[PDB]
Amino acid sequence: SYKKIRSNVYVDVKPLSGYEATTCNCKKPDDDTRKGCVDDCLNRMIFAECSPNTCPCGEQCCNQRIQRHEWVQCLERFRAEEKGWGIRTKEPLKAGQFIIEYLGEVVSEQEFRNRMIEQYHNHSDHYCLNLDSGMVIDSYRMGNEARFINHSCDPNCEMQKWSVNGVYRIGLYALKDMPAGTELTYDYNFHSFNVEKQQLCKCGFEKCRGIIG
Ligand SMILES: C[S@@+](CC[C@H](N)C(=O)[O-])C[C@H]1O[C@@H](n2cnc3c(N)ncnc32)[C@H](O)[C@@H]1O
Ligand SMILES: [Zn+2]
Ligand SMILES: [Zn+2]
Ligand SMILES: [Zn+2]
Repeated sequence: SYKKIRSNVYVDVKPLSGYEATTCNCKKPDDDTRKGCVDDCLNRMIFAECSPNTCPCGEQCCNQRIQRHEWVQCLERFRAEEKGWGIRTKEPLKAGQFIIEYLGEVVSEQEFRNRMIEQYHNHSDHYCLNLDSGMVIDSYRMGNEARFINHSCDPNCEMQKWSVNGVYRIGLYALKDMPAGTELTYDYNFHSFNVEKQQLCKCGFEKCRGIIG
C-alpha cells in the first residue's frame, strides 16, 4: 500500500556530500561495444559517480549508473515464506553489479521520529535506511521495489552510499554472483535505521544472529 516513485522526494533536508568529484581521468574505449570506466577511474574509488559533463568516456561510461537510472530489469517481487514479500532476480547477477537505487522520502532524524510515533504507530515492518548525518530515507509511503528486499545475516547484496552530482544517494550492489531465482538480501545492521522495535529473523542461516538488526 505504497506510492510508486522513480526518484527521491526531498522533504525537509538535503544530503549534500560536499565534494565535487570531477575528471575521473580513466580513458575512453574505442568500441561502442565495450564500456568506458573499468574497475578503476579515480572517481569510483571515492564512491563518487562521474559528472557527465566532464567524464573522458562520454555517453559510454559506466560510473553514472545511479544518475542514468540504470536499474536491473529483472527483479520480481514474491511471497517469501515467513517474511511476507521479497525481491528476487529472474536473471543471474555477477557480483559487484549495480542492482537498483533505494528511493523514498529523505527526511531529518527528528522528522522521522515524529513519523515513527505520530503515524507508524501500529505498524509491523520497517521501511528506511540510514542515509547520512541523521538524514534518513523513509519509504513507508513512497519508494521503489527496493523497499521490498529482506534482511539476511549472510547477505548477497550491500547498500552503498555514493555522492551523485554532489548529493548522497544510496544504491544496492551485489556482493556475490547469483543464479536466477535467487532472493536479493542485505544486512540491515550498518544500513537500516535504529528503532528498538525488534523481530525474530527467519533469515534461514547457519550462524544466523537470531534477531534482525
Ligand atoms: C521493508 S519490509 C521488506 C518487505 C516485506 N517482507 C513485506 O512483505 O512487505 C521489512 C520487514 O519485512 C520482514 N522481514 C524482512 N526480512 C526479514 C527476515 N530476514 N526475517 C524476518 N522478517 C523479515 C519484517 O517484518 C521486516 O520489518
Ligand atoms: Zn573515470
Ligand atoms: Zn565516468
Ligand atoms: Zn538471520
